[PDB]
Amino acid sequence: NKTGITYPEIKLGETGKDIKTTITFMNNRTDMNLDTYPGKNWKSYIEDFNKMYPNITVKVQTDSNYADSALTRLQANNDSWDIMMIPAVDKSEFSNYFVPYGETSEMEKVIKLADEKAYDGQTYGIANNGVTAGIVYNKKVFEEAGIKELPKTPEEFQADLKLIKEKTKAVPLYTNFVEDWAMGAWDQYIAGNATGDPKFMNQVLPTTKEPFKKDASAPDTHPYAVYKTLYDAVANGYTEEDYSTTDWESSKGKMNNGEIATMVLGAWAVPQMKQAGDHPDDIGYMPFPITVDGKQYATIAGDYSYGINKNISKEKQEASMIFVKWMTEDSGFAKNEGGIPIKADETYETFSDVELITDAPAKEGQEDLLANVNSDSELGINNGNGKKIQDIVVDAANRTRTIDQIMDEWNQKWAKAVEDN
Ligand SMILES: OC[C@H]1O[C@@H](O[C@H]2[C@H](O)[C@H](O)[C@H](O[C@H]3[C@H](O)[C@H](O)[C@H](O)O[C@@H]3CO)O[C@@H]2CO)[C@@H](O)[C@@H](O)[C@@H]1O
Ligand SMILES: [Zn+2]
Ligand SMILES: [Zn+2]
Ligand SMILES: [Zn+2]
Ligand SMILES: [Zn+2]
Ligand SMILES: [Zn+2]
Ligand SMILES: [Zn+2]
Ligand SMILES: [Zn+2]
Ligand SMILES: [Zn+2]
Ligand SMILES: [Zn+2]
Repeated sequence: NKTGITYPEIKLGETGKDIKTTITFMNNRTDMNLDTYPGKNWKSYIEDFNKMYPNITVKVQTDSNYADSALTRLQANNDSWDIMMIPAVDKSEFSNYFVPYGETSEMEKVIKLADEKAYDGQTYGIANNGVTAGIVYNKKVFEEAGIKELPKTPEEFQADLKLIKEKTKAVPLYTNFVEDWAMGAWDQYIAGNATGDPKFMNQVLPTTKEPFKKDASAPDTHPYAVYKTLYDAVANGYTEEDYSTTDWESSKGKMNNGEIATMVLGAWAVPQMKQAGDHPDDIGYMPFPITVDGKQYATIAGDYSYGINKNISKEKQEASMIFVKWMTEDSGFAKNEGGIPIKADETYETFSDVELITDAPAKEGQEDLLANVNSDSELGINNGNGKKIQDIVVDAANRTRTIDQIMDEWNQKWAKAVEDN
């Protein structure tokens, strides 16, 4: 764990000014690890970081398959890395792997989302950026299609997709099927966004046996409504022609240039689309098309969080925590990359009527319930089991199963796991 120098105590520019080492920072931003990156690349951020700390050297390592490779590395339990973006590992294991930045109580004072990546009152991960759950869209394609107001319900959304399919040349909704994480992203919409309830994720979901079934009183809400949105898009012919060959890098330029109308991704994705071509002002961001009793909701959550390897020397832990502190407070990464800065001190107009909510903690003694039901059901809700979402695309496309049948398969597995825990 930490060496007696806590994240709130770091005097930026003062502390650790005497250290001379190299630290290794693993992250998912392969694009930023190139000199071609359209915006501010890693070299630049570290160029600026060294203006203030010339003798802390930072080796940036990036992997396209980040979730699996970071987890494998994490499980190897060595000192081959100093910082990584934290992969899909249960919070109860953070103590095994990561250095605590400090008591959550105190991190709250200095950072947003202090209890997102935390256990037993200590905060082990700091979000690199706060991201809102919405949809990236091409405004020009929408006009071309004669869409006037943005869709707020699943039926409105499919009607708009159909307009795009019939009156434009753009793929209405591009799944990015081959990217496991892009499919896993649909789970970022099923709790706050689909229910308006900040307690859904950590309380209602893991105490509900069959949460994926159609909500009978409000059938256009709740997780079913999200997953059906994907199913219907694929099955009605509103997605790419060949899901098996989607290409994520290509799709940026394609949406910039009007060849794609929508992609269901978090707000981090907007500037990446904007810089992919000459048509940045054509990219917008809209709320996900669910309305709950007259209001729309969008969950704010962390993008990848920084984690510090607990196996490294006291000296390397410190320089790591300093580079985090700097990235957080002085780099300006989070804006530049299209989200909410995490240092604790007005977004798209399309969201001005959206209630922004964040998941609340479980009740006392139930903090580990979701992770345990998730593990036993093997559904991996909001982990990066993109696999079950890939399953939706495949079966909607080959028409072998209805969404009701898919959701019932998940419920049976979830319901066993709920009773078991
Ligand atoms: O579900 C985990 C985590 O996902 C975050 O979003 C990530 C993606 O999961 C993915 O790693 C994505 O990587 C891109 C990168 O943005 C760039 O496009 C590069 O060219 O290609 C890689 C993929 O190879 O980056 C985003 C943003 O970090 C985000 O949704 C979190 O809230 C979530 O917990
Ligand atoms: Zn994999
Ligand atoms: Zn895959
Ligand atoms: Zn109901
Ligand atoms: Zn009401
Ligand atoms: Zn168990
Ligand atoms: Zn199947
Ligand atoms: Zn199955
Ligand atoms: Zn029971
Ligand atoms: Zn029980």
